[PDB]
Amino acid sequence: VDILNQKTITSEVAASVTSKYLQSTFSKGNTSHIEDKRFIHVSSRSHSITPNEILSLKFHVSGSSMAYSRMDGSLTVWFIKDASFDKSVEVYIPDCCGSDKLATDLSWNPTSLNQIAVVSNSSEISLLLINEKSLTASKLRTLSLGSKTKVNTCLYDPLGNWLLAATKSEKIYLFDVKKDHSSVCSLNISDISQEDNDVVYSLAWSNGGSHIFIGFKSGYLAILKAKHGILEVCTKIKAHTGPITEIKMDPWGRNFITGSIDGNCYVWNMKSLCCELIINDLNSAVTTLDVCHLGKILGICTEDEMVYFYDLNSGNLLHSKSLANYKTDPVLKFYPDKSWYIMSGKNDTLSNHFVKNEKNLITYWKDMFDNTMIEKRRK
Amino acid sequence: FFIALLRKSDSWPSSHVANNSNYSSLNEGGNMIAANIISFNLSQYNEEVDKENYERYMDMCCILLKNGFVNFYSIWDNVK
Amino acid sequence: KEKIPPPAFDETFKKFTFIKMGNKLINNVWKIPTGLDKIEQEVKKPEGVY
Amino acid sequence: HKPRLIHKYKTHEPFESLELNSSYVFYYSEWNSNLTPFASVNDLFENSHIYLSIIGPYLGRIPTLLSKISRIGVADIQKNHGSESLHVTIDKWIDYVRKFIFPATSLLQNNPIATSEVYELMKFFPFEKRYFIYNEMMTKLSQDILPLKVSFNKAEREAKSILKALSIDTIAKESRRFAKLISTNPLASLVPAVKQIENYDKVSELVVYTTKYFNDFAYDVLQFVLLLRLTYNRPAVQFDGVNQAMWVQRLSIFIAGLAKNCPNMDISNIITYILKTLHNGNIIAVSILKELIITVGGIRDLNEVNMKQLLMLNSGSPLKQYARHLIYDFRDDNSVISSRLTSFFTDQSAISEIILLLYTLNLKANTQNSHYKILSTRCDEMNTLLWSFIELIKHCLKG
Repeated sequence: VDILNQKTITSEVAASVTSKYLQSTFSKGNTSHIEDKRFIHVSSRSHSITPNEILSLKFHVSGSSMAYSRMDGSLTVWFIKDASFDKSVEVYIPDCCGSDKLATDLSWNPTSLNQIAVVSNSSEISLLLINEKSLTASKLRTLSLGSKTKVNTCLYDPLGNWLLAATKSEKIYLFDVKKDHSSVCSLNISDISQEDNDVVYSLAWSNGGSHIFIGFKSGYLAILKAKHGILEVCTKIKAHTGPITEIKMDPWGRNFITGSIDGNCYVWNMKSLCCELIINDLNSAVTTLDVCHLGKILGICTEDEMVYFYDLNSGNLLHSKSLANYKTDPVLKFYPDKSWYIMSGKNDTLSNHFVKNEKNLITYWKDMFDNTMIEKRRK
Repeated sequence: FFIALLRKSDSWPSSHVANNSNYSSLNEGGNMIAANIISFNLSQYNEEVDKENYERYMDMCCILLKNGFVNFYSIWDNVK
Repeated sequence: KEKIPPPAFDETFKKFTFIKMGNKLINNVWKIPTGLDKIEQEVKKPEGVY
Repeated sequence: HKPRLIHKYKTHEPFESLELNSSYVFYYSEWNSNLTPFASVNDLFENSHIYLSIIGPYLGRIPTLLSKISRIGVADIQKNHGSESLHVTIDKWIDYVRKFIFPATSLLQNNPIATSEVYELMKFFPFEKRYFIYNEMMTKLSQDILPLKVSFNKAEREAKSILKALSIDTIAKESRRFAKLISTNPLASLVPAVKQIENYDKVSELVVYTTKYFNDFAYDVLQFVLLLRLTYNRPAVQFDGVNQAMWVQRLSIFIAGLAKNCPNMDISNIITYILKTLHNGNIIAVSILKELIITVGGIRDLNEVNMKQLLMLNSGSPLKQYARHLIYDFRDDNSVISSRLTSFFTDQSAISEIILLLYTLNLKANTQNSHYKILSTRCDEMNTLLWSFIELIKHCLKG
């Protein structure tokens, strides 16, 4: 009765549907293990242990490619056109960004259909193409600048219009993308944070692509413009009492979420730039953090090795799984076009992904409605 | 439509229209026959039908208080 | 039939005290005269003591 | 690239929302036609005697409204900095923040972010008028309003339940539980915490470990509570006078443990407590300074040294540095900690005032007559304290 009373999605019938979607995605027929190279190596040593955690996992904005970089060695790039995850590895590159250092961060290109930008830890950003016919990965260029000490992070603009590479001690670089990959500006981190010797932990682009959010070690949060080439500081608020771990954005452009090393996770709205909702998560330090693409599920994963699932409008809990016997740093990641997710860690350092037959939550409620309606058209 | 219909009928207080936006005139009112039906009908909430139509009826009576159709203290004194 | 008068709102703020701190105990510690002239008249001369 | 498609519905709920594809709005759009949004600062001060006095201590149920008024205050002091109308602008914001902003902060449950926005307005105040507001809200708690009194009795009941099950194995996650209760309202929750420090041992090492998750508001209240327990009326010296007390030693290990571990903490009002109280001649001010030199500095005494070790200390050498490594005289290890402490004594301009005070207090002990053997020890104890204070001056003030 309570299904067919409301014919549009209300606040209450949405929170009861999304608690059945997360309940039915943990099942037996709705989970499959990714046939990786480490899933081959672990399954031999377990039938008959060296840890290499993953360092990044990124999705293409079309939602059709997935790349990720293990600790010791290689990049791995999967290609999914529609077949769930059993379609094709295209490439994996054992010496990807050189043969001396590691691959720390990754970013895809939103404009070009097939191009990554892998950043080492030395001083150099190597842009490389992933070939579609053959299984190879050829380079395109290699960027560098003067007074460049050690780059850690790289981010593309969500419009594909800039590139932001940052050190955690010295400086922050902008590279224009449209004309040529040329340095436009450079800002010293001591001008951003005036207090002490801070270490930049996380960064994010806004949904428009004109502001940058920077999270320090002392708990400060700086918001700084990028108009055409100028890079100046707009505000500076003190958010947490600890290092700001991760920063996310709402996909509807309403609010943004920050996490820290105390058990603390706020939801700040983007108009008035004040805190709006507080999640009471007094368990441990939040490690990873992500939202859905409809903007309703929020996945928190702390250092108690337990994952939670909240709402963004309210702050209520939907589901909770405990994964305690593993030795992972487990990574949640939601798909960008459909409402599936890929939770890392099955045995040692692995990746499973949790599927259904319906893509969204909206085409799940629309199928639950039409199955109930047949019964009321039966009586 | 509902407001512009009541302002042309002969049940609108033409000279007793006095407003609730002042501080001395929450007793000077208009149309005490409609104040006798509104406060009688906001007092009945015991059946299972008028527990569901209560939010729509109460929202309509607050548009009639903005405009000056009913006095404020004639509803506040005589409702349960 | 009761003539409602206009209400009177208080636009005045509360005034402070003569104790410049919270307690009378914490305030008493901050009234001791400190300086280099106070030690001067106490230790005055050792040969006068000797 | 295609945009997202939504569709409006008009509902009866006042607050705007957005579901998976549907957004909801209030049906009566002319709800704000009689109201007028007011002008800059002179109209806010008139219209707040009407609206904000109806919900007195209930503004803390809307924490986003308490954060908005506090940013009007910081942005008004800074733009009207000038040099002429600044002592007038601060005084106008003293009486506003104490009539109906600080009572609203006490009815808060878990908001360390709503309390940091209020304190950034109180950083512009003198510390005398900031200590007036703290004491009065522990006096008009009980004699005045009821909803504030139910809130203070809920924080004290919760702080007294954490401190009982406080063990050295549970502080992995009870450090984060305890530090949000302090960060929200410290005046209710810190006072049962320092009252359980001077009662039992082994709880100084647990509370100082929790202090890495405090905010800047709970660092300024903790200095007020420690100044409250030291001037509190109690027998400082024990009955006959052979010993001091049991609380006066447990509280000086706590103070000397905040100046070593926590670096975002100003203790420059404990130091000027020591200056004015040594002029009187005191036994609480001495036993704090004795633990500040032995713990923060690493200076140890030459009372149990061997004859082979004594010649190594005088040879100006790295043989000198190895001899301190054997008698646990860690000076060069913590040079960053000990140089921060010495700067507190220079801003008071009181390094040559401590030396002349510790000297005549050693000679004033040849005038008092209370006991016999303890006055032979107190003459020797004010000799090790003066010797070990000079050794901290020579190590830091070079040039």
